Amino acid sequence: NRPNRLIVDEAINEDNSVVSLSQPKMDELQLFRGDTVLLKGKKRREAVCIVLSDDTCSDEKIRMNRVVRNNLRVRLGDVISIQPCPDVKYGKRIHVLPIDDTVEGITGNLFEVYLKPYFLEAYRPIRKGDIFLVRGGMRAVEFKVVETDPSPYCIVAPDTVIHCEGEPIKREDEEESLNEVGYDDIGGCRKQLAQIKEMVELPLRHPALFKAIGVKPPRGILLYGPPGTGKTLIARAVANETGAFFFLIN
Amino acid sequence: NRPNRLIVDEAINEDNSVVSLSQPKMDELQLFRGDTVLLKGKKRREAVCIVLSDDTCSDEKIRMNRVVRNNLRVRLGDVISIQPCPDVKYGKRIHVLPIDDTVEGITGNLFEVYLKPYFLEAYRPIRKGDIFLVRGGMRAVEFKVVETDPSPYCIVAPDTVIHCEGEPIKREDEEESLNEVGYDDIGGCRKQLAQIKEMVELPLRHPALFKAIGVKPPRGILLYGPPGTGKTLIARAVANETGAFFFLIN
Repeated sequence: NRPNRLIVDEAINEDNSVVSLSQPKMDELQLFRGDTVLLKGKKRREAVCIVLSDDTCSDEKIRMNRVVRNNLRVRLGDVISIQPCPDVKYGKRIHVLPIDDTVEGITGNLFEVYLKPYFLEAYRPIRKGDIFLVRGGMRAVEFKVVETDPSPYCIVAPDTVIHCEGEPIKREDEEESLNEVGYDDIGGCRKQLAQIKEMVELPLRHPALFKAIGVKPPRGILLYGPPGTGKTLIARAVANETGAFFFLIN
Repeated sequence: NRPNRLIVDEAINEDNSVVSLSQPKMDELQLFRGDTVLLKGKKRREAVCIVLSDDTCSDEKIRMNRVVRNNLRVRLGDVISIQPCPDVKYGKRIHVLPIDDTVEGITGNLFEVYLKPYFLEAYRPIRKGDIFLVRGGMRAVEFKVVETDPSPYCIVAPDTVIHCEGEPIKREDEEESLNEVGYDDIGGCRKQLAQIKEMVELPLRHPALFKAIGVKPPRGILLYGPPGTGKTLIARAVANETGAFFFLIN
């Protein structure tokens, strides 16, 4: 059934350009400790990252954060096809621009603050049309790659010309904002989210499952707790992670 | 950044014609024990006072009351440029006129009651356009320097003839009433004002910063204590001192 088709799960290493798999699964795919892979997903999108063995990971699941996950247009519980891409050479000219909803207030040398310490001997592989997030200046600023000289994908070299027009581009409809609330934005609810997610995993990801079976899915979930942890943020994150509709009643 | 540009801070000396500086700062700026200095600020205006040594004052700050503060049309935190002006000589004849909304109820010889004891061997350096305040007779009367013979600036000597044409003037737009509230009109609330100020200082003085930075400022502040302490007085003082708008809800 092709062992190259894996299920996207939560990541442990919160770095952008990195995917995590189990070592025994890496023994099946003949992969190495740091090979530039190629991730294909729904709606025909590719993303290039680096493979690292995560011992706490299962064989069927693959770890990746929200930044990479959204580039593949996939949610937690989807299947993606991974294949090694060793034909990646160093880049020359890379056209990149920030999004207007993340630079809405700040200005100046964004490169010195965000770009430079992000590729300072990092050799991160980026493909045309990708959106990477760099956290600096006490906020979050996203960038979308316009065009790279070794199109479509290439590895950023220390001798790579980084073009920056200085024009805050717009965000598209299908381009979900990384600035929203996800499971990587809530803590102190380890035991809670596990119970919550396993109650809303299947009935929200596969409606055909519960309608073809006699299992009765839950209709109401009550959250106790003192005002502080963020019960509002929990339900909001679930709807933005599973892709379900979100309508709040204050 | 020019070591002659300082920041206006709260005053210990409530005298109208005094500007307090730190000891080492006057050594860097070459100022004497009574040299008439020239202050410049926003809205392109000038003012003349007398520099003194303040041990409780810091190097990068300068103490001055609301009189000098309003004459430069600046608030606590604005930038001003101080410079030595040794070409200021004694005055000859000075024509000054009071404001209509500060004499309503009293009449007679204003010169002998307010003016004469106020400039009584004080050598106060006034300038055309300055608005100083004299308190006495269980009230407060505001005067505006209309015209001085040694234009523009001169020192009021106890031999200087002081003319009073007796003609009430209109109130200009940017002329904040000195009868209103300020940080120097409230007491007993030392640590209270200390906490309150630094909570609403930044978001009120620079809204642009918080709209650009990813830092959340306090939205709602509650004031405890028994009635009669002056709850409303504190709030209105902040708005009047920061230039921010004020709308009360009884």
